[PDB]
Amino acid sequence: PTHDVTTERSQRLQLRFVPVDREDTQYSYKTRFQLAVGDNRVLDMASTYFD
Amino acid sequence: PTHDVTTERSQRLQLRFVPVDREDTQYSYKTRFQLAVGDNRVLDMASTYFD
Amino acid sequence: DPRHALRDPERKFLCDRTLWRIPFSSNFMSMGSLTDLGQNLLYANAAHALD
Amino acid sequence: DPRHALRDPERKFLCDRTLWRIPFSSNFMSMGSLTDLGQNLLYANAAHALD
Amino acid sequence: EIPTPYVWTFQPQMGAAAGASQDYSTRMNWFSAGPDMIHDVNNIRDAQNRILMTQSAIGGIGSRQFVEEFVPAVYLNPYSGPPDSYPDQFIRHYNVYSNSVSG
Amino acid sequence: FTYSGTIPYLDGTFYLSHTFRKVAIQFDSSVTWPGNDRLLTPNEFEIKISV
Amino acid sequence: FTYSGTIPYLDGTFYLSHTFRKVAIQFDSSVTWPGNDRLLTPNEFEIKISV
Repeated sequence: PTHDVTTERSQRLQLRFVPVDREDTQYSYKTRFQLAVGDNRVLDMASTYFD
Repeated sequence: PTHDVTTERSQRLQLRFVPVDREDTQYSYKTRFQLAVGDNRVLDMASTYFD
Repeated sequence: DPRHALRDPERKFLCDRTLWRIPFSSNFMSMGSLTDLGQNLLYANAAHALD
Repeated sequence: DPRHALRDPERKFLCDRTLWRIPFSSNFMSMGSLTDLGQNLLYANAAHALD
Repeated sequence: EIPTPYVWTFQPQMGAAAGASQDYSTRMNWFSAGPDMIHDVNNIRDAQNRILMTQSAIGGIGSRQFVEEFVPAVYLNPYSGPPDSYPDQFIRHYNVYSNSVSG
Repeated sequence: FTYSGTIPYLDGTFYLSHTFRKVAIQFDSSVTWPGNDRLLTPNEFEIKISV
Repeated sequence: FTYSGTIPYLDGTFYLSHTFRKVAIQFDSSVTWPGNDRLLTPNEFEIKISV
């Protein structure tokens, strides 16, 4: 197909998010991210992971 | 204006070209460049110069 | 002078009573108080974080 | 062991009997022998140079 | 007034032709002539567009059927019309379903 | 406040703009701005280079 | 031709794909591909990083 499949405008394939807050406990580590899904986009969790 | 002015896709603002051929004569220096103007673009010579 | 000893160039500059600018426009130009990007849906629709 | 001396990690990999691929698709996926980009006017209309 | 017709280059593949552009390989130079000459040159050229005018009225298409169609079309005065009705199709990197865009 | 000279913060007598190296802007801690490979150094605004 | 071992060029017994660092593709010596800020490093395809 040559239309209605891929976008022509610029757009990253895989984004990278940094912890907006992180707490290093004596026996646990917690971090919170602000996973933002830009408009006209769709994210499939399965493709996400923690580096 | 919010349309029909700037492009959304990636694109450099100012390119840099390297001599495809250069001859250093005893009293003159000649260099040839292949100034390429990508499609959907317009170059205004006035904005060009030799570094 | 013939007595000149090997030296080394050093460049720098000064710009007082001025403020560095970084307009929030797609082309950095001023096309109105309310820039184009400042009116783009990507920003008015959802909130983001700056760093 | 307690007699262990300070070291340093070193990573690498091997991939034999294989060929690096870079499909000419907008999303790098295979949606048919005749890719989408391979059928885009920007290429069939005018000729370009590759480097 | 009297412009110069466009040329359509047949695309070996697809058969959907390509973008048309004002010919220049047969441009009859003459700015180095006289008044009556500069007058007659635009006359014979007008007759040309006149012929190509009648010759025009009368998957992808092959080459043999390409010469009969997609004939050189004269676009009279320049952009004249509004920003809505322009050549468009005369652009090489241009599609119908959407606006001219390339990767 | 043991100072009585000009107050750059009020009268606007700045004079330390020549002490900046580079500036990096990013939204959602991932999307660099302006990005889109606009500058020669798309990942930041280099005000001045030493080497 | 003083060799009689396997010929990777024919039998396809390649084994040096792990010796590549990066690849840069560009059209008309200006428009980088795929561009559009697709990859984390939109200006090239880094196969492997040392640091």
